[PDB]
Amino acid sequence: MEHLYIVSYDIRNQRRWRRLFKTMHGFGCWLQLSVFQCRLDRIRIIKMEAAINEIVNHAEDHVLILDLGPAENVKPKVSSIGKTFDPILRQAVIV
Amino acid sequence: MEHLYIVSYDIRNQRRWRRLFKTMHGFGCWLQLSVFQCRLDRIRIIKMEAAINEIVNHAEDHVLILDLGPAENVKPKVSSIGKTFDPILRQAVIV
Amino acid sequence: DGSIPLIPVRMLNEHVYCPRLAYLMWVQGEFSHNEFTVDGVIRHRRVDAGGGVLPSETQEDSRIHARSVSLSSERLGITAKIDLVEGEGAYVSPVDYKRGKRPHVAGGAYEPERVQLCAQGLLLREHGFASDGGALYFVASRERVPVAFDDELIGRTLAAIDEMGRTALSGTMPPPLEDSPKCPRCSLVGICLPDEVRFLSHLSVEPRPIIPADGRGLPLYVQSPKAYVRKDGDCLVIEEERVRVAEARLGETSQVALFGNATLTTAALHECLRREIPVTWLSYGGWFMGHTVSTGHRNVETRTYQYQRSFDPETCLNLARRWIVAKIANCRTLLRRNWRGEGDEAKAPPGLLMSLQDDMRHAMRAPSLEVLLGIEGASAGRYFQHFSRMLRGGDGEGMGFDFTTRNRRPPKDPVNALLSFAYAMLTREWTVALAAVGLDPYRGFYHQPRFGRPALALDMMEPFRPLIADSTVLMAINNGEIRTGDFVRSAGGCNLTDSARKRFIAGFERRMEQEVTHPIFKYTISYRRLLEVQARLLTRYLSGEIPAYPNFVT
Amino acid sequence: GRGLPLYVQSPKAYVRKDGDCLVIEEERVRVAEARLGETSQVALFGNATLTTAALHECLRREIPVTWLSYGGWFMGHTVSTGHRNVETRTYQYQRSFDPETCLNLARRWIVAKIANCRTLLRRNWRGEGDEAKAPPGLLMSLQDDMRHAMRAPSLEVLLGIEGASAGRYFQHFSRMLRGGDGEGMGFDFTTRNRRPPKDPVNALLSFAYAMLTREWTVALAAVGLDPYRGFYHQPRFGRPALALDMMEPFRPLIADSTVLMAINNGEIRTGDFVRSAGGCNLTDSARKRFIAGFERRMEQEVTHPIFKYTISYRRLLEVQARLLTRYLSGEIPAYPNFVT
Amino acid sequence: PRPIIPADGRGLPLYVQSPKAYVRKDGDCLVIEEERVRVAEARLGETSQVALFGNATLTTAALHECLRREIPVTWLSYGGWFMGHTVSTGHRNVETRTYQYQRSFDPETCLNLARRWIVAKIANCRTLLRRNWRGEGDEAKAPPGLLMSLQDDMRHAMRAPSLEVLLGIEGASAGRYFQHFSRMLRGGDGEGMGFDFTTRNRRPPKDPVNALLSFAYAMLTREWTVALAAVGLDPYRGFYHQPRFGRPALALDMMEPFRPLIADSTVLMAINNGEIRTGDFVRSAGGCNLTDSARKRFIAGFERRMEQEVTHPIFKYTISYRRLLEVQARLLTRYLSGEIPAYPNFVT
Amino acid sequence: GLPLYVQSPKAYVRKDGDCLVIEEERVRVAEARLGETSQVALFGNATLTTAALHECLRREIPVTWLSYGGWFMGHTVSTGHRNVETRTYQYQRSFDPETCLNLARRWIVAKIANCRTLLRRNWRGEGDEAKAPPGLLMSLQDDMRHAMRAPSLEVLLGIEGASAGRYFQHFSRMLRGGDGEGMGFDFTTRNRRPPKDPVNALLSFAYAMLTREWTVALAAVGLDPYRGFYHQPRFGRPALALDMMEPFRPLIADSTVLMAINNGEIRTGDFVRSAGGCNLTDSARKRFIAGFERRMEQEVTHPIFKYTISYRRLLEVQARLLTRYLSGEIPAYPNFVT
DNA sequence: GTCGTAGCTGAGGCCTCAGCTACGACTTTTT
DNA sequence: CTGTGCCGTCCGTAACGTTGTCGATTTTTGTATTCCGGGGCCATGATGCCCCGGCCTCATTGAA
DNA sequence: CGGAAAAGAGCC
DNA sequence: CAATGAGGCCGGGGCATCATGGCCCCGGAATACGGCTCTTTTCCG
Repeated sequence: MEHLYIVSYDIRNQRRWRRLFKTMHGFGCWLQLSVFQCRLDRIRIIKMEAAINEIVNHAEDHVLILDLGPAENVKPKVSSIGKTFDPILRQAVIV
Repeated sequence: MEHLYIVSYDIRNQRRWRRLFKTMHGFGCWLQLSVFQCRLDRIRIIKMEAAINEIVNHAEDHVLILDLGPAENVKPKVSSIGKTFDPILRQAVIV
Repeated sequence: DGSIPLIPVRMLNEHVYCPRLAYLMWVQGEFSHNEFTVDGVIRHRRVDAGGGVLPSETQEDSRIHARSVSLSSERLGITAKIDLVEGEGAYVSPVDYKRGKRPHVAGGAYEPERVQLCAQGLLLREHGFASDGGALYFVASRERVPVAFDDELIGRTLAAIDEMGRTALSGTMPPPLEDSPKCPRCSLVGICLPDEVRFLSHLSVEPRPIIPADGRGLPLYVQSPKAYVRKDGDCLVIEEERVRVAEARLGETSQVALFGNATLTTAALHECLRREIPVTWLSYGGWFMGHTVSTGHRNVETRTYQYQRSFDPETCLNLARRWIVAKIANCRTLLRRNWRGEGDEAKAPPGLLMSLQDDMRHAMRAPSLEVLLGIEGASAGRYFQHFSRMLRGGDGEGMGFDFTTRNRRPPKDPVNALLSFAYAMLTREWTVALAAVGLDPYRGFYHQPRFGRPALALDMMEPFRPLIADSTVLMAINNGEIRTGDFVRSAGGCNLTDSARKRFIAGFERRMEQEVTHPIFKYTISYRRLLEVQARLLTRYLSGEIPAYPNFVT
Repeated sequence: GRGLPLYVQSPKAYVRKDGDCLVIEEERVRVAEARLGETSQVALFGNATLTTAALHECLRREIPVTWLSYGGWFMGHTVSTGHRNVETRTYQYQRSFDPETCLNLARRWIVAKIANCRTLLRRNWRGEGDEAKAPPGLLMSLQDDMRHAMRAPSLEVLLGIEGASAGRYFQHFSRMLRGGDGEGMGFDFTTRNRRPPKDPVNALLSFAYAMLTREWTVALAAVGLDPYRGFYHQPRFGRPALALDMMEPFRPLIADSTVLMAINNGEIRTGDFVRSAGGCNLTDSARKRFIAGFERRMEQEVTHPIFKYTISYRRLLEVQARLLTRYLSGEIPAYPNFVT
Repeated sequence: PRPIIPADGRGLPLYVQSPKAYVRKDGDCLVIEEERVRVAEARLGETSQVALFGNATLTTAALHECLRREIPVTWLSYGGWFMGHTVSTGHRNVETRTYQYQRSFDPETCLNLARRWIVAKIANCRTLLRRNWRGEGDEAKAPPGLLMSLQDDMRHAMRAPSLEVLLGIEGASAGRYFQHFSRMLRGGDGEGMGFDFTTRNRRPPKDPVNALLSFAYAMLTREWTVALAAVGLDPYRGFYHQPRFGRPALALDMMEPFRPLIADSTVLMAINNGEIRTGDFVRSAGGCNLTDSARKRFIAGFERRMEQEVTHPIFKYTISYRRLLEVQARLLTRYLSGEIPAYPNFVT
Repeated sequence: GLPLYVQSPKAYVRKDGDCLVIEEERVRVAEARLGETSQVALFGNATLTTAALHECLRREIPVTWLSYGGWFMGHTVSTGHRNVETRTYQYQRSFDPETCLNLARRWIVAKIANCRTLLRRNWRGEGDEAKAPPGLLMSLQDDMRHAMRAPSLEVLLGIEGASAGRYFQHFSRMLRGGDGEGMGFDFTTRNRRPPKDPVNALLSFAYAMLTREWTVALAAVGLDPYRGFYHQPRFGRPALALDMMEPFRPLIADSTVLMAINNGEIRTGDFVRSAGGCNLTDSARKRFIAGFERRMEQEVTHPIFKYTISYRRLLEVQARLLTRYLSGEIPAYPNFVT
């Protein structure tokens, strides 16, 4: 029982970008320019705005939080006009 | 009975941006950097990818289509970290 | 003679789907776009709008893959616009695209589509080609579903060829489909008014849930007397004093209004006309001064009905007798449920309710229009003396209503200014929406045509002054939208400031979408959809489909 | 008559109201004046400017001002909330119920068109070298048929002789070409007016004729009359029966020579054509060059509908229209139809 | 009883069979890189366990973080031969682990349970026979002569008088069953996959089908380590499986009940799913070996069935195979606390 | 073998031949001799290969892990059947009250005997002679006689419970050859929950430092460092360290705090009497931990046979003898009193 | 396969706006 | 005057070549217990609305 | 009445 | 001028909705074996 999410990072400090990226690449897969794709359930979501409320000042950095459905039927809700969008799912990295 | 939408325009041609912007500012309100907010029901949605399938080449321009719920209860599903997100609703421009 | 031309093939498929459907389509125009028909074009204009190879006049050995070719066989009685043809040498195959998946029906093709390929083949057979079968290409799945021209499919085709001519020439439109699930998909019910008519034509039906309003925007208000309107593409940027005050999305802008010296750029006007969007100029105070047309609302049968019925004083008299009585009944309904006193007066007096609707029976027994006229004005009058009392529990500071400063140009009471405006802008709503149904508001059965006020936009406004225009005045006074400080004086009479003028307009805008129930048809109905449902049946009663008129007495 | 419309050709022009006067300013400099005295429907070009005061003034005097592109390409009108033309609308509906109104005017249109056709036969008769003159027997037979048209007993009769009158004139339509047959320009006297044009010359006529219905319907609608409520043509089924009712005499004067002009100058050529199983269509290079011929014909000035003041063809369209609205409501009887 | 709580689990293990991984702590990212080229990655949140098949590389910084997130890394040999493991300064409860010292130093409950393990092994070696005997003619079901013979090592196991006779009960029960395992696979051994159940028990494999069991069980033992490193148990004190180096002696004891369900059923799918072609193998360098191409198929494969939901006999509450592992383990420490007198078994 | 220590957190550890030869940057620097080898101390970010590791995991040779200063990240254990035996031996002998008390009585004399060594030789409060009073010196000799037969772990407690507070009523007389200003031990508690003295700011921080190694040196072999004979475990007691740090309880933890102030390095201003006894500065804490190192690397000899080594290598040698006394070859556990 | 990785600087690629100069779309009837 | 086409002009994408290097718990340790408090939860309470019909007022057809 | 234990003290 | 029923309102019974109090549980904070013996400065006789 999960949710997929996306992020729309329009951050207004490179330091904040890194700690974003650091924690945000640590959070979501680099999806589009200002965008990662995110896969977060009950728990760690709270740890983004935990991480990303210091990762940002809330004055200038602007991001929409892109909080999506239960991550099992999300392909209807996507139109990635160029490069296709793709979640990363519950698999064990085998190599 | 409507839906709100957003757009994540990461377009890879200025001409396509304009005809995007032209039609996309003609489509959605300039919301964030690569982003407009969109408000589209059954009908005119079809006219975006109508407009935006020429507005873009599908190879290089990349946008996620951000197709949202029935536009009456969308405030739960928003966290616009800086500048707050706001739909434009069914009002008659009075001036 | 020229009484019946060649039938387009797109008009034959609809014939076997529904007759009331088809007569409306084929014989003339007024079409819109739905779930299936917006998809009807979007699939088409990318592939089927663009033409291809010409059909060779001398065919020996070559692929026939023509596209967008117009046939017209003068013997069969029909004309075609073929989607595509797949032919080798001289045996062609009618090829028509569709919208959905393979239907869960035997053969994967519904009957109207089966007739489509066959007659198209019959037309292809007409110009010297061998078709003997067609196909259905579901571009959604591209699942080519072939069909063979079985003889009875020709038989139905010719049978369908002949009945449509008999029906259209007759000019009497067939009854609605009997509670058909085609109605939800037909996209006619709001203009078909099937079980509207069915229940109204004594084929007494019980409403299922209807196929109900969508696909329209809200009008545009420009009350600013120094606004400068210009195009931002399909954006329409409202700049006033050279700064973008608001922007109007053309795709969802339904109506255009101009109050006082408000300016719009020419190319913007070039745009608005393109989308059959009305531009209703009004003076600075709501006098409906002018309007626009685009080589006219093309429907004539309703027009001829109305004139022929308007040339009939009985229809002028019968209809007018229902108008004011529907008006007066809502007056008592308005006075009573809004009745607001302190003690022993918190009810409407039977004495008051004696004579308001004693006019009804006199109006019911009005022998003609003129006696009908005096009964209304007296009833209107006796309504007005009792109108003042129901604002703010008694007139507020300066918010005092006068019955006898009513019905005259320069409103020299503030709320009599308020009543002056509410009627002033609202008659347009009849004038605008009644226009869309192809009717004529200046050819009045009841009222008389004169400049500035349409003789039927007046006639149909009779019942709806209390519900809409009269009530909004009370509430705007009552809730505090309008008070005396909202009023400024002038040479003419009582007038309002810009700020309150927004305030009454937007709340007036809000009165327009409020859901109520039709007394006859018992459904949640907004006011923007009260009037247009009302306009439609008039054509039908003018056509005589409905034996009588639903007065919408609430 | 009452007055004439004012054509504000310039897109740059800035049009104001000077009390009674309708002033035209180009760059704040006066261009001309209408004085709104001899005025009628006002024509404006793309992104031109009309001040509201002048706008309202025309709407105050119930002038039906139209809107035209910079090319003059039409958009639409602007009508007031006046009873100026509903009366015409209610007469036209009420008078269309009259056979005499139908039969008389139908006869009036048929006789005008027959005269104009043979008037052309004696104008552009192009038998150079041996046949400088048209056959008087052809001319007299046309003179015979118009008499029959003048004395048409019933509608099914007038149409048949009209269609018969058309065919025999078209039997010689191929004759007034560049001197002989226009090889590569096929013209059949029999496959005319069928929905796919089966000839290149049929195509030129069909395209020119179609651009008349749009010419007339807007000219018709300029006055408050219905282009779809006709006396002589069948009204229903998407056909504007009234403009077609009046355009009948002017297929010769407005359309037929247009094919001849564009063909005898070599503008229309067989490479400008395409054939498709009974479809003879032009190129858009030809189509938009063909329309350019139409405007060149529409700008020529003709003097005498009933009054001699050298009006263009398109500004004569209203002149006929307003005169018709005066036969309606009984101002000038018999509709003094303009025929050449 | 009432082991009310089943372990839910936020994450799942990570796998590295490639001998040239390069696994990166990028804050939360446990990225993997391959010859300076990433192949995949893992946020540290969704990761439950880590295993290194043979030489799989790593950074102590990741170890530092992996220990910082207390995630069990198992340095393994290439055939999944369990050779390294880590525990975070042991389990903090002694009272739990002291249950077993006294219980292990006690022999009776060992025999009381060592019985109940291959009795639980034979009881469901046999049920897999009815489930995985690929018989086609007069053969669609397993031979009752074989089935009753399993009912005999069943009772012979259940009446083990010592803890070495019980061993012989299993081996013949292995000898016999695996004699019959040759029909467990695609209508009986088809493409070169002849089940030489005699090369069963051999340190290196000769056989295709005898090169697969020895890793799944070599894996089987591996999860038991963490699966028993969970409830506070320590898988080195074998009741009857004497500690061998690399052999977690008691992790070896408790897989008898589910020896058939978890390896005897997965082998009989990959085969019966055409994953086991004798050409999918490194046919030598051990007499018989295999390739990562199919290895990557089975390791994820062995993971998926491990997330199949079945009930537990006591409450019928369906719990996935990883999640049922800890449930049966709680029955121990409580039976090791003596809380449950009997030991419920979930023989299938 | 000697437990090899990877010194600088920068080098490279590798297995060439049968030798875990460590290397700095492309240079061989030391040889391990796997045949007689022991735990390898992996400091902050110094690492070994997953072939030396995958060989050490094979041979039941431990691989331990340390931070930069030396702080312990978790270990890496071999899944052998050698280390558990000692743990089984540990756990088999743990519940044996005899060897428990047999173990138990052996430390308490080692702790008591070593105490009078710290006095009198690092008693320097002469006055007339700093030689610990002969009646005072014989009391422990009597107490060691008490220790020879303490017929219970509760009698052992009462003996040591007596034997503890008394020489904390004499600690100042070894401190500064007198009383340092502030650094005069209140003849009182040992900073149990709170510190209560400048001494009590050094005499639970240091013990907390000693409790470290007597746990790591015990997991360094197959011994669960958390199951003790003397101290009864109470769900979190490092009793095995506690029961067995006792001989070095004075020998390192008190010579360090003494020569932390015997040479005068630590004064009153270094610590702040904040919410307790005192609270040392980190620089003072750094010097104390550095001072801890001076005692920690102080040379020593003969754990069981003549060999001079550091205290670390001494601080590990006991447990192997312990396992060797856990049913190993040693039948009588050496006590190593100085 | 040498400490490995966190953190900072450049060079290029997206994204938008203010400020300029060209221009001067509109096409039969049907799907 | 409505674009749209540059024309730039900063700000929003990443990734990377330097030298930082980092960083380390914390003031023990007797225990076990019980009770008391907090918090959450749960249940019940009343209240407001919407609804519906009786009742009133009162057509208007019926009736003299 | 000083011893001297014994009490009780500090604590273990 | 007077009839048998329409229109509509008054006018409440019905009940869900919320929010606070009752209760229960849980958690921490503190006190008590519970409980031994060796040793060490104010007492009782």
